Amino acid sequence: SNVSADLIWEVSRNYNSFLVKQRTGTFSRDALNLTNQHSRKHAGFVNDKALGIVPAEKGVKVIAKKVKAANKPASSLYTVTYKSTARKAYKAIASQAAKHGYRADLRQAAVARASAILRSQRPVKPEPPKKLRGAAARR
Amino acid sequence: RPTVTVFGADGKPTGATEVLPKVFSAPIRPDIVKHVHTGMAKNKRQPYAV
Amino acid sequence: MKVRPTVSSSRRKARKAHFSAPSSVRRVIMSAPLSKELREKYNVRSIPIRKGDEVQIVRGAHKDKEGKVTSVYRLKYVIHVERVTREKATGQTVPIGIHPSNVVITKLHLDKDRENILARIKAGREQVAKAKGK
Amino acid sequence: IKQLDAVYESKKGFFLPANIVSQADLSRLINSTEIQSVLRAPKGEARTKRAC
Amino acid sequence: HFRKHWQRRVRCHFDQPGKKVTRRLARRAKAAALAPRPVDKLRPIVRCPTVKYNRRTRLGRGFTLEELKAAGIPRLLAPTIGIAVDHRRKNLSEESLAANVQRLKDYKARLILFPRK
Amino acid sequence: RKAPKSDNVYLKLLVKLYRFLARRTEAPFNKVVLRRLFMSRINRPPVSLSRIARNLKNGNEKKTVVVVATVTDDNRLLQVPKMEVAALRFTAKARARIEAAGGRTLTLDQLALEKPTGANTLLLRGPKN
RNA sequence: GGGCGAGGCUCCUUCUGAGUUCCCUGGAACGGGACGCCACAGAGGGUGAGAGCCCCGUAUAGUUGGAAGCCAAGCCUGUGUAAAGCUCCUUCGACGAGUCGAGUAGUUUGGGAAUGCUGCUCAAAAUGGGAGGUAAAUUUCUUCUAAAGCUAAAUACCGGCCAGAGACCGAUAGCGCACAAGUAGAGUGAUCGAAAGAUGAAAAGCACUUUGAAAAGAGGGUUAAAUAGCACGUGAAAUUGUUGAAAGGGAAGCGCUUGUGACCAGACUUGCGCCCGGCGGAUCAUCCGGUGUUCUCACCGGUGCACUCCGCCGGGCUCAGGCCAG
RNA sequence: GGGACCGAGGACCGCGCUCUGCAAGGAUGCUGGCGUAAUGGUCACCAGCGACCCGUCUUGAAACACGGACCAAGGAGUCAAGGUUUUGCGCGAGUGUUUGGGUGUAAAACCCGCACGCGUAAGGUGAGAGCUUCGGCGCAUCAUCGACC
RNA sequence: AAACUUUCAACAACGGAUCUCUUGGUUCUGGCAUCGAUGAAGAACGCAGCGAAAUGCGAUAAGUAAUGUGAAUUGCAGAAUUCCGUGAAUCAUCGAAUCUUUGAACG
Repeated sequence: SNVSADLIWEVSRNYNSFLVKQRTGTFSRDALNLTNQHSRKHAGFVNDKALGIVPAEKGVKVIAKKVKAANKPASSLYTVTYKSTARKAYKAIASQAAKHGYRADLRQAAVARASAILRSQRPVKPEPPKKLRGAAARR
Repeated sequence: RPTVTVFGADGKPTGATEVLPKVFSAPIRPDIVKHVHTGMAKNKRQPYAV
Repeated sequence: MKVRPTVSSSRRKARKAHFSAPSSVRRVIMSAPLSKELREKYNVRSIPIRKGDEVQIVRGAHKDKEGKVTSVYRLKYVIHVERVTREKATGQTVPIGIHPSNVVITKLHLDKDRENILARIKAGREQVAKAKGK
Repeated sequence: IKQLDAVYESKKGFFLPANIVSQADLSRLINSTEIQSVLRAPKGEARTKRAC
Repeated sequence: HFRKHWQRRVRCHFDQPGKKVTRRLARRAKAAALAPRPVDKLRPIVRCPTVKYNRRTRLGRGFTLEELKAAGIPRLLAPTIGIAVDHRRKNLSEESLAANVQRLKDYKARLILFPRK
Repeated sequence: RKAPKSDNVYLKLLVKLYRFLARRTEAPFNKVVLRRLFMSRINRPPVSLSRIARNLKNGNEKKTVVVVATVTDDNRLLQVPKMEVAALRFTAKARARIEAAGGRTLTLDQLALEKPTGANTLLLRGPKN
């Protein structure tokens, strides 16, 4: 045919609605981007097979692209919410990415994203009190 | 020839069957689109002069 | 979106017309809404304000306060409501300029002309409601 | 849809263009059996150790 | 080639769509006035003059007197029923005579006349 | 040249494919094809059906003529023979006449599929002058 | 052939949708959040800050009255041996003069067959005159009627009555003029010709007291703000005053590198993993059904019954953690 | 034997050796003080060393000469027509809709009739890129002998 | 040491840059055709309760008549309007008038 992931990357490597560009790096807001980095490896909306992990109320919601439904966005994403154990989410996410050959190159990134989201959901420590120095301290 | 489904007023499929009209298979050329769009967006302007 | 070529979307011309409008156009501009009771009594939404009207101030620093209109000062697009005043340095009270879009009419000064205005507005509204309904 | 097909047939002096490539999936094009079968053995790895 | 003052004699066509709209509105003004009637007059078929263009025909100014007579359309009535008349042109050939009388017969066959008042 | 002057995404895809082929094959065919893809339009003159027909008039029938150019139709030919032509772009009349003669239109990615080393391929260039 | 003529078209006018519902900030919601509504109307503007629904308007169909032009269904009449078109023919058929043209001078044109025009001199014709075609054998042929006149449309437009717009300019810009600008002013005169916008939502433009001759100052007061006082939005630099710190034997300023004094941005505040006990809970493994899926991986619900999971606490240990060094 | 400066890289791969390991393809181990203005940085001044006032113009170069009281704002290779080189794009012996006409949600976008502009209506010898069934085929183009107008 | 010259900072001055705004300009497009002896364009002098300019008007003079709208003007002062009315208004429209001296200017 005329269209492919390669064609889409050709069209969209220089500009996206998801593309945010600053001096220290180029990022992507795409939900199917496991590292929020602009690259063909991580361009989820570009690649035919892609993964995306988003926070849930308690756990992680993992979306994956269905290759037989690219023409149907409302039914194009296999969504599973993993709200059990941290170790069990990692097991399931790493299987969804590496057992049957759907993005084993993104296995590590997916597991890391799940871990980061769970750590974010973990309760947060109070701040240490601020200590003044020198002129401000004596003031 | 591929097929597209027709949707009713309620959002559910009606069962109708339609074939892609052979134009959705045309090449996608962002450079040509850029050139044509640049010209065709200048084609609306009103003159100004001191 | 505008369709008729006679009307213009020019900010410059619109502001010029608003700020150089004569007194009758200023009256039409300083039209004010009616209360709900008057709304279901007359089938009229808004009417130009006049000197004998009783209004309720519902916007501005004066929260929800009522009073009779004292003067419609068409020159600077303000009306004066009775007992809504501020004291100067000397202690003399001066009325506060309030806007008809900020006031709402509670009791309406009635005469033949305003009865005719209400009848015309009601007739148009009911004709269009009947046309839309059937 | 009907009239889209009709109007693109009715355009005069214009036909639907033919692309310069037939398969746009370079992954299939390269990792196809023909290319890999006629292909030469790799001369190195992506990240190569530095000797001296 | 700017030895003269083209700057004071230069013209731009920024009103091309405006004049197109104006001309279209003029054609509708004619058809509002001459509502059941065509907005033009029937013009004859004439062969182009020179050797370069004599292989083609175009529309001429008006029909000749004797070709109107052969078609059976009276002279004083033709401009009234919407046929252009050219008293300067001579047929000089049975070919042109026959082509134009056939055209007038087709006009006759496709015309509708209303009975005066 | 490292990057093509063209903005065509499909020519860029062909450049990537034939770059991989030139790097991973011993084929001077692939190397020359990549070079001719990098060169510009004025250096890729059209090749005519007449030129191809007289380049197959000898014992080179039943072959794949590869031209990295646009193939043009020649009205001076009353008859077109059967022929396996691959090129960047064809004219409508060139496609029609080749397909009526009984040949098949081929693209460069297809030629990479069937003939990734340039076997039984007649590589042709158009008139520069 | 005439005269009335309902009615119609054009243009002005009358009238026609929906939140000021609840909470927060605010001097003031037109801002944020919640819940609704209208939409052939989410153009624009005003209103104490970004308003489709507060107001004017905006979209479409109608509707109220008026103005002048044109068309006009019909209805009254018509008249006179009145006018008109065509046809045929043993009858006729008048067409522009000091104008053409010739010579000459000037001017003009791509145009000495003078391209046109004007002036001077001479000054026409009637199967005539003008312009072309042409070696074709003689000036054959072709095509038109000048010296009298009228005429809408397609065409131009820095001016007139308006109207709508812009990838224009934004107060040293844009017209010279956003202002009592062709003004003040200059020149005998013809003419030349500037500079100059912004308090505040609302003047609410500071009552009263006191010092001062007064101008003003200080209290006090208005305001969200006087760090907005009609020398008024914001308020740079050049230049200046006061205070703070410092340097300075006939230049200062600048580069590299310390030192003193003053003043500061970081980094760290512990993270991870094992051994114990106390717990407290909910998603230990396996199996059963449904669903989803990459067809072998998951998800629920049951099962699990707490030497298995998951979080906390009271302890112990490992590793990794900032700066300067031996 | 004594001293100085440096520690680039970041799983394994290799060359080796004195091979239970190693000084062999780049620094580790142990320990102390402090954990804050302590290191570090910015300003001002002192100190040692260094150091012509910028631009223009002329000349082989200098010197002369010219401009420079300071600050804010403004300020100088633009637009059009006609040629021409290269690059990108579409169609390609053809190409160019926008004179004009037909639609239009109306200066947009979409469509098009007849013209018109520009262009178009045979080899041998030897090389030669690239193919080969390894017997040879032979693009473009070149040198010579050619063939025709 | 102070003073003076110079450097840096804080605040206060001078000046009006920057930002923001704009009843203005500039350019294009569209409908229409209308000055004057029935006295034009222009110039002058008058007219408001309190006005110099701008604006309006002409001894009927910041204006009269008529039509429409429908309750004002506004800086102050004084009158209104009965509001169940031939009727406020620096209102709008506009078909009737008034219209000083000149200026083509005409005893």
